Amino acid sequence: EEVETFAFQAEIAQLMSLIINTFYSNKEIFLRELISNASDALDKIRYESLTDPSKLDSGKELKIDIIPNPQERTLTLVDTGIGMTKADLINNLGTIAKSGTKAFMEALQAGADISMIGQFGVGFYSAYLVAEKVVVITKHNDDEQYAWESSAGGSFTVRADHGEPIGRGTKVILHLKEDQTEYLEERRVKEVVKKHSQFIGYPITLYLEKE
Ligand SMILES: Nc1nc2sc(CNC3CCN(C[C@@](O)(Cn4cncn4)c4ccc(F)cc4F)CC3)cc2n(-c2ccc3c(c2)N(c2ccccc2)CCO3)c1=O
Ligand SMILES: [Cl-]
Ligand SMILES: [Cl-]
Repeated sequence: EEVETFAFQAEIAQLMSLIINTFYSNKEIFLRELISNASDALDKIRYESLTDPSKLDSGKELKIDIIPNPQERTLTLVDTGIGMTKADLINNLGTIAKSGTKAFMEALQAGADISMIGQFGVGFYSAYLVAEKVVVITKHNDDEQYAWESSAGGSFTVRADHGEPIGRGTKVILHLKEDQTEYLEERRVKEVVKKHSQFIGYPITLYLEKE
């Protein structure tokens, strides 16, 4: 329905710019970071479901799917985790992300590298190592389905999403940069998952292209 546009916190915009502009070849770390976030979301619904089993009425299966689409030049990471509320998307996550962004930037000035971003809690933004645009479809039990989108440049949008219901969880859609299409290829995604995400406690299914 109505699209609302918001500015990132200045610190978050600055982090995104650093991610986009810094020469840094080891871009594959984005996948570990997004998988980690998906795992954390799954952990949360699992834990909440032990005191309120009805929280799984929106979907019992706790899983991560990684879906390449070469025709659309997208890599999608779908989880059936807890999902994000409207307040999470617009304000609350970025509020928390300020402190870790500051710590990370400081660590970079003192000699850390970009692969340490997850040690600071702000690994989502590493998506911009490979994506020109990120679309996030999300649904929490206590809210409606939303679509968040950002092509960086200091702004993001949020709108009620009337597309296909996802039930519960989050779908991170990476619109890949032209030179980052290796991350649509079978061997490559498998190699990266095996290297950095081997012990995640939820089934990770790596889909193949149909063509
Ligand atoms: N696949 C996912 N499923 C989920 S479902 C959910 C709610 N569930 C909560 C999530 C955070 N959990 C951890 C934590 O509270 C830890 N913490 C507390 N104090 C300091 N750190 C936290 C909060 C803010 C934050 F930036 C990182 C964090 F790790 C608590 C449960 C968040 C979430 N995320 C996620 C994780 C991360 C993020 C963002 C999103 N951000 C984002 C925002 C808008 C649009 C796109 C992405 C930006 C910052 O990063 C997923 O990708
Ligand atoms: Cl923000
Ligand atoms: Cl819930």
